[PDB]
Amino acid sequence: SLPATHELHIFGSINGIDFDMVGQGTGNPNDGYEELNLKSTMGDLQFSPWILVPHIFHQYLPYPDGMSPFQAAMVDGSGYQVHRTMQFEDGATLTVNYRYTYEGSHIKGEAQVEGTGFPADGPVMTNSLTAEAQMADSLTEEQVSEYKELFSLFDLDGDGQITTKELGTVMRSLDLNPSESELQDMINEVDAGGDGTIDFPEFLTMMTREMKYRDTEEEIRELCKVFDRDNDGFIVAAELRHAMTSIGEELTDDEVDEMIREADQDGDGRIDYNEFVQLKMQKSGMRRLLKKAIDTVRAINRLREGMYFADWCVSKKTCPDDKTIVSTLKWAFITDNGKRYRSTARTTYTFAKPMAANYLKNQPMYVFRKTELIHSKTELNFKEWQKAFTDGMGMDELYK
Ligand SMILES: [Ca+2]
Ligand SMILES: [Ca+2]
Ligand SMILES: [Ca+2]
Ligand SMILES: [Ca+2]
Repeated sequence: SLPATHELHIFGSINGIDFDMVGQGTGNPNDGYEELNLKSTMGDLQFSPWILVPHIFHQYLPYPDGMSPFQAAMVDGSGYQVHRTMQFEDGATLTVNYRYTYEGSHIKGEAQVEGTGFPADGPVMTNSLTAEAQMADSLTEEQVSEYKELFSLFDLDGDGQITTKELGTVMRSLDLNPSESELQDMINEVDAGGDGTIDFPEFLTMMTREMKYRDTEEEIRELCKVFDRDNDGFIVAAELRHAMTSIGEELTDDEVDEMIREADQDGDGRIDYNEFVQLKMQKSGMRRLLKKAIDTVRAINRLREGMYFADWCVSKKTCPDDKTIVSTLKWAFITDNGKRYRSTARTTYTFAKPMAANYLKNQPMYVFRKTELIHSKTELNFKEWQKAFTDGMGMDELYK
């Protein structure tokens, strides 16, 4: 029947550098959690150990309504083989092939890897991928102030706690329409304390966290569309005023002009997207005010992108015939320098035995996953979490 422990022999080459790793792990067939330890049998890793992620056992994955095809095919002994190709933003490719054997509740996996065309000075070969960038948790006194100011705007009474009702109030002034229950979900995500509210430290964590799919620049570039009410690509006095009024702030004509000249870095009279990104990225009364309006939008949004758990990677699985599942995902690692390094994957599962009827009817499935890696030169500790969801309207949209 179902698995409890596993091992992995993963080997092959990355840009013609051979590697070989073995180790033992465990996991839970009821919630899809796994953990694995691996060690090199063949020297120090000469490339980012992160390229082995996510490749380093869907037999641990349950479906909403019972076993997944992956478990069913373990339980009855009939098995599946796996082929995965992953294409990287910089032109590299990686192929992995997998074969499994079962002895009761223990899985032995064999994974053969081939990656090529990683640029010699890119993040893979120069060991620059990471869990969390350099910069992380480093704050100037100015950033600490801005964050305290931003907290104040949310903490309406001044009691040092956010709470659902205040987040509602602020979000309403911004012309948003969250339900009680959505407010509940937003707070819960960010409330490590468990007291059903958001204090400054939890808030500063939410503001500082590196999101898997956006770097800070990309996040700010996104917010531009919001300030630019008519989508001309410029942000004008009338638009600065609309923005300032929703954060309860006034502005004379002089105050507005100052705000423009402050962001205006080519003297034209207009604020474009590049200039708007620059003002936020920098390092006077009016500067500070604008940055706060920008960050208010960033905050709301970070609060929304936590609830529909979108720091997870989302896979789309379909069944083209009764012995095949095809899964696709978009993937991102964090670099040292604070960037995202991106790729797409396609994985094909070949089953020996025709999949049961329910699986061929309930397609696509969406599977959300989170991984973690800690590594040395010779040794990795890996963890994965997984949850499967059925199709619904606009699932196929969380996925994109
Ligand atoms: Ca309060
Ligand atoms: Ca709390
Ligand atoms: Ca405009
Ligand atoms: Ca300009």
